[PDB]
Amino acid sequence: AFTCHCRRSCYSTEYSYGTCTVMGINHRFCCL
Ligand SMILES: [Cl-]
Ligand SMILES: [Cl-]
Repeated sequence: AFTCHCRRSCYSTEYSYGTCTVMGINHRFCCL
């Protein structure tokens, strides 16, 4: 499986896969 998190900045081990809107705020959708 793959796991993704909405983050303001992806970790170095994660791939930035599009935008996630959190509480109205633009975040990255960070997957690994
Ligand atoms: Cl897995
Ligand atoms: Cl799986």
